[PDB]
Amino acid sequence: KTVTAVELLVRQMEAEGVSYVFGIPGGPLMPLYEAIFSRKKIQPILTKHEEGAAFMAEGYARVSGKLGVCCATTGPGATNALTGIACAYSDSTPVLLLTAQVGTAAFGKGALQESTVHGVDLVSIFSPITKLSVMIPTAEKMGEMTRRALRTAQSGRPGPIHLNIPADIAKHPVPLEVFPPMNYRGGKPAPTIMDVVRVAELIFHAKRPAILAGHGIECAKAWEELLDFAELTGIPVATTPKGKSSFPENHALSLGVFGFAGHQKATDYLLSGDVDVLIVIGSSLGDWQTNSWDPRLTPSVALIQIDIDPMEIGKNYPVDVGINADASETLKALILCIRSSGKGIHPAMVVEAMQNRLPADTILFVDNGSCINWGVHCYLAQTPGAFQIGLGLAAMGHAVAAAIGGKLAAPDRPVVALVGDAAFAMNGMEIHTAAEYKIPVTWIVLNNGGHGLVHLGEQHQFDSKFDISSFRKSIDFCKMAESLGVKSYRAETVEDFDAALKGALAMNTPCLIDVQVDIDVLPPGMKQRFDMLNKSY
Amino acid sequence: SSKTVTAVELLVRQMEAEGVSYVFGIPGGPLMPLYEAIFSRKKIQPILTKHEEGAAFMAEGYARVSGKLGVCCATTGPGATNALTGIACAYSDSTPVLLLTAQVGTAAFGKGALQESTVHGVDLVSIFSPITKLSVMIPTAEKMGEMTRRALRTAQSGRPGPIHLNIPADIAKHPVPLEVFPPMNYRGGKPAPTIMDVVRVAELIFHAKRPAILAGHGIECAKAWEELLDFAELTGIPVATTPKGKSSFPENHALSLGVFGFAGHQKATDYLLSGDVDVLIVIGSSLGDWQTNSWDPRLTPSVALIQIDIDPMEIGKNYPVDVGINADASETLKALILCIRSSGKGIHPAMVVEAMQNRLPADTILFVDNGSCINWGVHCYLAQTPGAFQIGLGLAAMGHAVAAAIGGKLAAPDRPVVALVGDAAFAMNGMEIHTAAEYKIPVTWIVLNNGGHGLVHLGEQHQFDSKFDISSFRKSIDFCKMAESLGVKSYRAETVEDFDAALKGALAMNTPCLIDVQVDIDVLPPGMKQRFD
Ligand SMILES: Nc1ncnc2c1ncn2[C@@H]1O[C@H](COP(=O)(O)OP(=O)(O)O)[C@@H](O)[C@H]1O
Ligand SMILES: Nc1ncnc2c1ncn2[C@@H]1O[C@H](COP(=O)(O)OP(=O)(O)O)[C@@H](O)[C@H]1O
Ligand SMILES: Cc1ncc(C[n+]2csc(CCOP(=O)(O)OP(=O)(O)O)c2C)c(N)n1
Ligand SMILES: Cc1ncc(C[n+]2csc(CCOP(=O)(O)OP(=O)(O)O)c2C)c(N)n1
Ligand SMILES: O=C(O)C(=O)Cc1ccc(O)cc1
Ligand SMILES: O=C(O)C(=O)Cc1ccc(O)cc1
Ligand SMILES: [Mg+2]
Ligand SMILES: [Mg+2]
Repeated sequence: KTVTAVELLVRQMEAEGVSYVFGIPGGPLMPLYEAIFSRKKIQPILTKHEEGAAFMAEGYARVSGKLGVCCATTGPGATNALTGIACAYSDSTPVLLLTAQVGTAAFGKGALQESTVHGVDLVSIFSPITKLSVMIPTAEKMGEMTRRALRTAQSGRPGPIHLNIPADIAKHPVPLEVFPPMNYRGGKPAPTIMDVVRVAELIFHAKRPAILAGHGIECAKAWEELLDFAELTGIPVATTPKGKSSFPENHALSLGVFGFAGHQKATDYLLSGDVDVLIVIGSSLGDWQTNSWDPRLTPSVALIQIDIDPMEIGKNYPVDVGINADASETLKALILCIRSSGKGIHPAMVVEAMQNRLPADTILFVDNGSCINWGVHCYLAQTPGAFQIGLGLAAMGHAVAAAIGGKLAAPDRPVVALVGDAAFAMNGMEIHTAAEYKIPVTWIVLNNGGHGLVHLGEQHQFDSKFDISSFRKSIDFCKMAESLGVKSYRAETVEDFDAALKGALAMNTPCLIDVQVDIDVLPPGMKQRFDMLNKSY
Repeated sequence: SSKTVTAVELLVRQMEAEGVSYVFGIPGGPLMPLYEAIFSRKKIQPILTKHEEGAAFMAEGYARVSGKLGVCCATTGPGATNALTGIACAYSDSTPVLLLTAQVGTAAFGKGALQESTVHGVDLVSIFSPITKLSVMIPTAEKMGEMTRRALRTAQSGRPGPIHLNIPADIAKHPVPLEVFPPMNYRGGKPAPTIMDVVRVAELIFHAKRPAILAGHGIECAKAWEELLDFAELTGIPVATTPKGKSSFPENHALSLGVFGFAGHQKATDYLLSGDVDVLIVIGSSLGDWQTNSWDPRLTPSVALIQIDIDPMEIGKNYPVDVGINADASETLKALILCIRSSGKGIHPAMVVEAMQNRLPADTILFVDNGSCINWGVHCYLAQTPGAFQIGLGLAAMGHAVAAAIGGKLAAPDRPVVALVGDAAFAMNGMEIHTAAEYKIPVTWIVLNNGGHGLVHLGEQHQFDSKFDISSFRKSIDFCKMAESLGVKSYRAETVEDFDAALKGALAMNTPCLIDVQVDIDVLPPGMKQRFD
């Protein structure tokens, strides 16, 4: 039994549990769509921009805990996706990007949108921000290369893949051989028994232990192991900003967010100098995770760092126990050992009204801009994985589009995106996509008529000497939503906002809420933060 | 002991000496010192766009219309990666565009800096290396001047192309000696043909029984329009253009064969593929797919193929040459003229284009996006004015013209600028019309609204027997309401009378305007039928 190479690719994605392929067609890509529509299993989602498709696949992957897939044509289709894939790379999200390539017979002749070394070399452009970027050389190799891509994306530190597919091989016949995922990728690494024993001993004798949980908790699906571990030991848990929702913030052991826009309670605990044993789980300990590598984060007695990526361990802080292992496998081992032992509207008011009306199981997507500060600082995240923020690359527009992918991954749950107006101008056209497929997402646009953080930067770092941040005329997002077939509310009082949010939650359609916001409002942690840029200059 | 300026102010001053007038982009923390220097100097004006891709497109459109360097800027990480498609288009169209990007401070390298853009994070220099002539990080403030001059010389020498300069945020404000140079001091002139090649070409022309010229986009790059015209008139040799080279030759001229290749004209096809052309002169064309009807062997002439190109790597690539001239097209045409003289010897889209032809002033610059608008514009619009037809066909990126048109208007503020674009392309970059509203840049967008991806829809019918639809929107976008949302006046046109009145209204306005034209998605555009094969 034979199938086209591209159908084999689609069938192998089927066995990984892939449900959607986000993208925009093109001539050389049409065999992929022909295969998808023939199989009636994976559903294609047409987006407005391939960057939006990459964002959506990234949002789908993070919420589903599965592989996200997007596709793009030769040349400018693929290059349009790059920012989204770079975000996936920075956030360790498994996203597979399928791109088309011209036929082999046209290499080096000036083919339309030629995407080889002789034209626009997509394989090379994507190499720095993917775990693997490769062109399928022959139809016979489609199988091996697809399994390689799927194994690479989801093994070790997860990350995106770029697979480039020449249009002439795509429909060549190949043996129909699909494998279950267990047969072509391996399991997760665990800690050694001696490392488990040594950590348990450090915990038993510690007089002021603490946990810093990062985004690796989501990557590892380690939420309930982390919660059980903390309750079993009494150890309080802080999270990184991106790590928000790894631990329930209404829990008695929750310190809140440590770092940028974080909570005084976490800062006091971890920088006091009193913590003797600090356990870092799944954080790369970059700038915003550490208040620019504050030396006071160093504990008194031992720093324990657990990471699946051995290159992150001991990078910025010397470690006393450095565990290279999956976070959930490490926490399980620790639990077992310890147990068997026996031993306009102010944005803060906006967030507050959201907290009072949003169901507990709401998945909140937050963009990049002042909404980082307001969401990270002012929103209480009780549900595991329910706070979705892209802080690895912090690309404007990420949350605007990724929330659509998130809703497709969790159709039973409310999905809300908190975004700025300039971010919405970058990728807000995608709400037309939500309208087209009736994907109920609510966008809350903090409409401050320009680039808030930039505006505040001009005031605090540049003496208000110039303005490259304020629009001379704010965008009317309700009219824009109307033009794209999405219901809208304008909110200028918190009462109007609450009525809009309550209408939007009930409606079963996409909806947009245009919130009037003062561009001069100083968001939490921003004041304390400008100095790093000043220090940099 | 001489006066010093910040490294970033040196960069601005050196750009001033190249005649740069605008910098298109979006600010970011690490990029702020560049904006401080620009506003300090009060000469180059910054243009805040909606998306960094829009900034790269506008720089490309500005460069192509001005004949000068276009400049855009983006912050670390995702600001820069958002510009990439526009820079890739400049690379494919041989357009000199300088992209300035920020980098984190060097003290943070390898530590997980915010939007870290090094080998340890998102490696901008590597990402951009394939689609720039030069991609480089300024290592030290002291190197700012040499690296900036190197970028400007690289962008505008040989075959023009884009440049990526990455600037660490700490370097940007370090003092450097105030050393600025005129462009002639750090880049050279253009290459000319040898006397022997000129004489051989003149001889081949004198003896040819059916000569022909195929003029490509290199004519615009070389600013060679008058020399081409005078050469054609002196010799009586008819001129076809490539699709992208459209407007390199006046199409109302008795010697014009029109466009050869994709969406081209039968008169050109008959003339060049008949088999009777004995001497073919190719000037500034890469002879890619659409330029040659997929490398049709019949294009080969009977007696001699003469190819003139500034890039030696293009000569003889797809067709064997008899005279391969590595030189600038303008210097080559001037030498040939001198030698020969001294010798002594909904609405149907065709009705939309027709109505445009009947109303656009003669000096209008027409930007055409990528989609079925390619076929309608290349085939049905008669371009009489040198360089007034702007289509990005090197990469043919959807949305290119939507944003590029704004750059073109800043480059030619006294001429009418009109963009012919599809609805899906406008969904991709149409937010930039807000930039035109903010800066009061009068461009007219003509959106061919057929409710989805027309070319893809036609490919489904003609190549996949209509087995699936991944092209038709369930609901059309309302571009009048969208334009209104962005503060741009708009018209909806369902009859050619509505369209004519709307175009007349847009032209008189002198503010930006959008015309939302109802178009049938089933219409087969010219030359598409002969394609899909
Ligand atoms: N399954 C896993 N188990 C443990 N650590 C992981 C796992 N998956 C990813 N990681 C690690 O988690 C870290 C996440 O870092 P990052 O995305 O910067 O988040 P944060 O902002 O919370 O530091 C990376 O060091 C990565 O190696
Ligand atoms: N000043 C110049 N003189 C001659 N040729 C040039 C000049 N500038 C660029 N070129 C050449 O013109 C060609 C343009 O090719 P391309 O952009 O593919 O347009 P077309 O679609 O008309 O072939 C390239 O071969 C390039 O080397
Ligand atoms: C693609 C991209 N370009 C630029 C930046 C730099 N940047 C960070 S915040 C900001 C302003 C965001 O404005 P808006 O979305 O309106 O948010 P606000 O700060 O006004 O709430 C910019 C440009 C970025 N993060 N991503
Ligand atoms: C960025 C990008 N993505 C995809 C393509 C492939 N492509 C070529 S034409 C086309 C459809 C264009 O639709 P629209 O702008 O509405 O024009 P129409 O064909 O309907 O007139 C697409 C997707 C492209 N050229 N550029
Ligand atoms: O954090 C960043 O890099 C931003 O993009 C926001 C910003 C912009 C300008 C400033 O002067 C300070 C901060
Ligand atoms: O020309 C291209 O490559 C396109 O992207 C438009 C297109 C899309 C699908 C087809 O089946 C044929 C043409
Ligand atoms: Mg804003
Ligand atoms: Mg269309």
